[PDB]
Amino acid sequence: NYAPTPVDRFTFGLWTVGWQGRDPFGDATRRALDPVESVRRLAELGAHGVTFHDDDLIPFGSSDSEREEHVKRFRQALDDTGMKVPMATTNLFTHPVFKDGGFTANDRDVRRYALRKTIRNIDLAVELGAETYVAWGGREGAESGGAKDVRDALDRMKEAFDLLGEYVTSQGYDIRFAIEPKPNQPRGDILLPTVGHALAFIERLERPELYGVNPEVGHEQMAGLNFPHGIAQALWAGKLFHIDLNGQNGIKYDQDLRFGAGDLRAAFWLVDLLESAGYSGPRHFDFKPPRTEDFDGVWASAAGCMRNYLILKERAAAFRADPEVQEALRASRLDELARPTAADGLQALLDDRSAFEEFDVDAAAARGMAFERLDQLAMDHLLGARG
Amino acid sequence: NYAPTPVDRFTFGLWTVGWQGRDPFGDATRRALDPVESVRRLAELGAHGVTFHDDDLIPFGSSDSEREEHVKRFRQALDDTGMKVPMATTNLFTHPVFKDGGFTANDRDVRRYALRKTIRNIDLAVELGAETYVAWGGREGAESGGAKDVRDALDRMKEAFDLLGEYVTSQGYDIRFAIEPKPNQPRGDILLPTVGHALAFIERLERPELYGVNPEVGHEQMAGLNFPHGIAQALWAGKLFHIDLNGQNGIKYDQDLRFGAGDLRAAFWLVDLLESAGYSGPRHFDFKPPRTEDFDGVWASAAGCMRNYLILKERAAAFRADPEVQEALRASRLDELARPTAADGLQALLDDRSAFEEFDVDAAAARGMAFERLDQLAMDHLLGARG
Amino acid sequence: NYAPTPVDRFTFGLWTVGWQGRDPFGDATRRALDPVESVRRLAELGAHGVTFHDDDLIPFGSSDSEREEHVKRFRQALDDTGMKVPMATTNLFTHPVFKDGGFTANDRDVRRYALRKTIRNIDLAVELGAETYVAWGGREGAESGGAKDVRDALDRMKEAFDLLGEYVTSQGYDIRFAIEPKPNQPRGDILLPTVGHALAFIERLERPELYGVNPEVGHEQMAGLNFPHGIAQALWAGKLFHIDLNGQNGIKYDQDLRFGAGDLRAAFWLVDLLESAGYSGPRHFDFKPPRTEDFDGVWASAAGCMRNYLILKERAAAFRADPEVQEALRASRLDELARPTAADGLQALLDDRSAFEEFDVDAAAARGMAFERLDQLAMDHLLGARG
Amino acid sequence: NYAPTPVDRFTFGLWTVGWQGRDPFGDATRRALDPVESVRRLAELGAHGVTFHDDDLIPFGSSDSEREEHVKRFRQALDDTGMKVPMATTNLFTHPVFKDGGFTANDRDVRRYALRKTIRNIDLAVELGAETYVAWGGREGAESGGAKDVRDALDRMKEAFDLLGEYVTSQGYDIRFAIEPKPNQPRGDILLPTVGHALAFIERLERPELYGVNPEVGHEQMAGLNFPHGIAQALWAGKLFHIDLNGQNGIKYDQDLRFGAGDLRAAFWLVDLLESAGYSGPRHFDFKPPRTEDFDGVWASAAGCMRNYLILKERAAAFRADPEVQEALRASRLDELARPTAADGLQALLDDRSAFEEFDVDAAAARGMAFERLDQLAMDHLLGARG
Ligand SMILES: [Mg+2]
Ligand SMILES: [Mg+2]
Ligand SMILES: [Mg+2]
Ligand SMILES: [Mg+2]
Ligand SMILES: [Mn+2]
Ligand SMILES: [Mn+2]
Ligand SMILES: [Mn+2]
Ligand SMILES: [Mn+2]
Ligand SMILES: [Mn+2]
Ligand SMILES: [Mn+2]
Ligand SMILES: [Mn+2]
Ligand SMILES: [Mn+2]
Ligand code: NA
Ligand code: NA
Ligand code: NA
Ligand code: NA
Ligand code: NA
Ligand code: NA
Ligand code: NA
Ligand code: NA
Repeated sequence: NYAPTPVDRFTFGLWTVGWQGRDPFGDATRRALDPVESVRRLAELGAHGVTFHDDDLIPFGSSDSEREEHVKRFRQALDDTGMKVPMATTNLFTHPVFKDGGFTANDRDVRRYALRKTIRNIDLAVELGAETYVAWGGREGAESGGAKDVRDALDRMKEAFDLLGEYVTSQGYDIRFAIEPKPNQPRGDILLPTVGHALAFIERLERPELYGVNPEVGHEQMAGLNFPHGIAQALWAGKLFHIDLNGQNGIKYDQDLRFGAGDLRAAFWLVDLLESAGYSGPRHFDFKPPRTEDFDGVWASAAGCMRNYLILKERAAAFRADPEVQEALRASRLDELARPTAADGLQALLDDRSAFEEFDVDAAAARGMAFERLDQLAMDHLLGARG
Repeated sequence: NYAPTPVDRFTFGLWTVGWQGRDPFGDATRRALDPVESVRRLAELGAHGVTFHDDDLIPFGSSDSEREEHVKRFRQALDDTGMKVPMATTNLFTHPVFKDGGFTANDRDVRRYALRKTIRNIDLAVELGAETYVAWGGREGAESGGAKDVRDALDRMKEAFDLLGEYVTSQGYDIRFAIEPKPNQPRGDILLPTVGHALAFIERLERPELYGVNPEVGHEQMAGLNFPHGIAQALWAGKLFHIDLNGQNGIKYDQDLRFGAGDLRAAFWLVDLLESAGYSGPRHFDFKPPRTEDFDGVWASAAGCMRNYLILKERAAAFRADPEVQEALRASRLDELARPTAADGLQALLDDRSAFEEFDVDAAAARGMAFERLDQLAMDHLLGARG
Repeated sequence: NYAPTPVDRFTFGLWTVGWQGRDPFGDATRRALDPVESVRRLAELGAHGVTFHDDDLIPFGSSDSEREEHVKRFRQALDDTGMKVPMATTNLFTHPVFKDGGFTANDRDVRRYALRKTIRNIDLAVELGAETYVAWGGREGAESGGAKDVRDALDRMKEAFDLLGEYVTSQGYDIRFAIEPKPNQPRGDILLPTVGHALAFIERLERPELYGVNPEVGHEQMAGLNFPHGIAQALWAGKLFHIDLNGQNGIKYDQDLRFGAGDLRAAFWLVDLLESAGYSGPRHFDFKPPRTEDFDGVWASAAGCMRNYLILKERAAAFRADPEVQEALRASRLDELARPTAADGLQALLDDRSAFEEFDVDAAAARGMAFERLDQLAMDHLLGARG
Repeated sequence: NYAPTPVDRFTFGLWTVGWQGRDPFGDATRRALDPVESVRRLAELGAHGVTFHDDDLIPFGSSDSEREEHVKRFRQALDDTGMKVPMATTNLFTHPVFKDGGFTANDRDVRRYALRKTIRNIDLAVELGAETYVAWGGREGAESGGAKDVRDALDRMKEAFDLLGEYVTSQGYDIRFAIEPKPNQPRGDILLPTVGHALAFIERLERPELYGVNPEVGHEQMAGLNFPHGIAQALWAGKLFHIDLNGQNGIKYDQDLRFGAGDLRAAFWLVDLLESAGYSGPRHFDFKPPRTEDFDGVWASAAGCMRNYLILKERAAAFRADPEVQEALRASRLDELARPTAADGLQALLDDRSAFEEFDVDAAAARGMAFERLDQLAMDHLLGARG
């Protein structure tokens, strides 16, 4: 049951199942995986594709002949399996040179190098067929107030993304960018900490149509926010270019639990929203099998990401299709929420005594919203307990 | 020492010093204050002005003769004291009719009434001289996932603010709007939960130049965010039309402590940023004297809001003026952060071997940022401990 | 399906379904309920019993004849329905006299009054058959550091609970006390903020056997803690005398959502633990139907508390009974965790080369824990998706 | 000014200034330090002593001759500088064998090895003069509910600490243990997550007098708790055997900022409490110079830990010594809080009409607490702004 197919567009970062288990307090618990073995194992589970940072595919500092051989082996694995590469990204956070940032490092020489490292990998991404190029600026930010002038850093962050936009336009590439917010970790505070801040920043870029967001479930939950609500705002803005799926238990260090773990009802409402809205992009998992696990547990945890998406898809579809839920949605006036407040226009609203002098505020206030019965129908559908 | 003057543009909501102390668990501990007495007492402390919700000034449901008399008494108090009214707002949260929202209530009749209540008070705000009209949509949101379709709610929230924009344009008013984000409370999740989400939403309004943000210190801290960073993004966007100053101890219910309480170093870095950026708007306090206090404690807590701003202003100015701090800012390359990454342009950056093949990443990585000595100079200046 | 019976020992506070909907920002949305109507409606849903604060049953300041009549009507309702009253408590938080606390108010006269108000209601609790007397010290704490010397407050808090212990011993009552922790709200920080702090405090009382804890799901989650883990420590200590069940979405104001809402997998693991441990006390709901609801939504939300407990009970029992889960528990060495580390004793452990010189740390480190497959079996059982 | 002396008992872990900067996302930014160089540099700053995990001093897997030489060099450095070693601890978290715990690993063989590794280092600690042996069980806990039966884990955790108690009694050692709580990280939830849970657990050990707590500022703040309040409960219980000082910005990953950073007013109230209570133990820093820093920034950050303690000590002493603050403490009835509620005894309290029938609750409720003026005197003293 719930068996994924490439049809389902489930994708995984090489760094997810390949995470060796090093954490702030502990050494690696698993050996490194060859990307070829991750591609073949993920295909065997029913994944559609993988994604990569440059330095997951090509060891940092590789010669041009080494780079060619790493890419060649990876492409043979993709060809052998039918796996795709819909997204790629740059590692601008692991090497010590990026300790104060890539695009917003205080040192100008580092900002220029970060751009050249990104541009080299955009070319590779396009060669592998990627539609989206993610940027998670995990080193952009500060531990102390004097270290980082945030208006100057936003100027540098806009300059960088504008230059990347100029680059892909000049090359005629169709790729687009997706900025991934995170509120903190590894910096004490990270710039563009939420979906909202990233959406607002994009509006000030010179070619705003080339940029969207890549929200991650656990990152918005590290600020205690409602992830389905933030995805709804991204969809409303036409900017949900990609998404990272995982689980998180509230306001903690980024746990990257498998999808469906962490906040299970937020996972249900997220899948309901993605499917209702017809989101067509990859269902990408940015997760880490816990370092307690051996490789059988790695593949079990990856299989669980896809299984939980598919169970939640079934239950959310059954909820929306149930004539009792449709009745309850009408009882709670979800249909009215979708109607214009005043398609009659401002002067008609001003002249309408039923909106002011003749509005019976106490009779309106007496109407219950019936939200609790609606939510218990939703709980019963999620748990398969209708009856 | 630190004695406020109206010059300092310190303002207070009528609902702040007038808060009677009712909380989720407890009855009022203070009697209601007449707005005239709050205006006279605040002037005696050195405040510049007050602000109001409609229903703080005019009891809900007042007749037109009652409304005139309440306004007349209030204007006499303003005239008697020289106090100004730079900002006003609508109460779209206390009356039970607004339990599922004003502008985004599921019931259309409530959304139309919320607009008419707002428009009536915009006219009053303009008559009293206000430059800014705030909107804190504290009832816009949900406790459960099925209750509120957030894309439909954002459509209604845009329709409402567009109609308000049309209204003030049609009347030739110069007032502008400031949206106040909050992440939760009293709804389980509130729409536009952070400065970023509000800035992004404003970009999609039909007349975006008429709207900015009114960020509140404690609200961004209820999501664990860095308030000075969010104010920097609002300033970068040209949208800091007003601000609410108070204190908060992290991720809790909205405490509205006096300014300087809560996160004291974030208060220091906020004042440093406002003064360095030349913010010219009111320094408005949205705070609550704790319900443990009698009226002498109310006025002590209000005086403390202004005193702590002025102490922090002195210390931040001394920090920025100290030639040792200016040296440390250069040692940490804050001057380079303010320089363009690539004013030579994209082709020059691509052709520059010093940005890639000849960049010595290990020598760059070895350079310390000297951020800790800079931050200890900042701590010494805040505490008046230089030496 | 899932239909509660009094057999299930589900109980509700009068203040839960009776909450009129006043919140920090809004007036009441429902009229007050007569306790007699709440008793009859809850019985109709299949509840076992109710609980009360003194001032939920007897309006504050009632004459002795008024008190008798309120109690008489309530007892007739209990007799008419078979409902029980297993728990009662004191309101030491709503009246303004308790603004700095009851037992730990700085004013000694208030501390003495708080004790006399408690003792009067202990007598009533015993007359109504209650086995447990809860104390939630929601006003014990502070908004500022100088206001409350916490060592002196703990001395006063111990003196108070010791005097209550002396009182019930002297009267030959069998009732016991259950202290309810909460980390904050309505005070900026509350004393005894978690289950751990309350358990530790109890150990220093003069008659420690008379006191346990009354943990509440949402309160421990307001500190981001694992509620099932805290209940496990309370059970380990023999101190889980009562429990408050509800839902909460992380680090926020106390939301008191219906049980099963909020963190659904924590609700599953809580029910698994209570049932496995054979907890025999009431399954008490301390929740609030959201103020969006009319009275039909109040009773729907109360019915949902019991329904979600029963669904989770079924799924947790099926998980524990499944021979595949029992196999996975052995694969993850849960059986070894329950065995003594060194029943052979310290000298045997010191002399055992297999514990040190001959322990193969790399072979041990290579063993995976298989926790992810175990957790996905748990997810499949919760969602009714086995297959 | 504020120059530390060994008199001040400031101590540092070898792992603090020696932290090489590896974090969940980034490689080391500094080379490893020889413990001899850390001892000499810390002495040059005015530190009193250092502390160590076994594997900070002796590389894991060292031969007995290697172990002797590492210890010999370290002792020469201590002798050359007058530095002391008041505390030591075991690393039961870095090596992969401890991925599910040391004392509460599900695998029994790992639990026995963890005890033997601890006992070997207790002997070394005693040889170096340590008075306290800390245990931070950072791997004790779980990411999923089925993985760890917490009652069984607490049985194993008690068995382990009982065996350690038996060991030091049998050897006639005077050392005592201090358990360090942390709520999460690196496990999804850690057992004994707060000071309260650790204090409660200690009460159930067979020799409770041998164990106290080692609270860390940032760990309690990762649960949003008030660290000075938790230290007050530990002092009240007679269990503050050691303390870890650092800074933290709220509910995040463990940041280990230098002391005084993070929540500055909580640092003030902590120092006020330690000094007022006469705490006589080490003022130990468990902190990390940010990985942005080179070694000059490491020593600047360590110097700042001690400087901020000494500035806060001066300001807290001035606050307590100020006759205006003493007056305000009396105005807020802190003197009454320290008096018994009912030294006249229970029967006298029951018979006292001034505690019930004749208590004027409205006159009591009208009395303000004057806490805001007291707190602004505290703010003025912290900032050196009196006047
Ligand atoms: Mg629609
Ligand atoms: Mg500049
Ligand atoms: Mg057992
Ligand atoms: Mg004393
Ligand atoms: Mn993540
Ligand atoms: Mn991601
Ligand atoms: Mn607020
Ligand atoms: Mn505000
Ligand atoms: Mn509660
Ligand atoms: Mn409760
Ligand atoms: Mn730490
Ligand atoms: Mn520590
Ligand atoms: Na700039
Ligand atoms: Na979209
Ligand atoms: Na719509
Ligand atoms: Na601006
Ligand atoms: Na005392
Ligand atoms: Na128990
Ligand atoms: Na056991
Ligand atoms: Na102590």
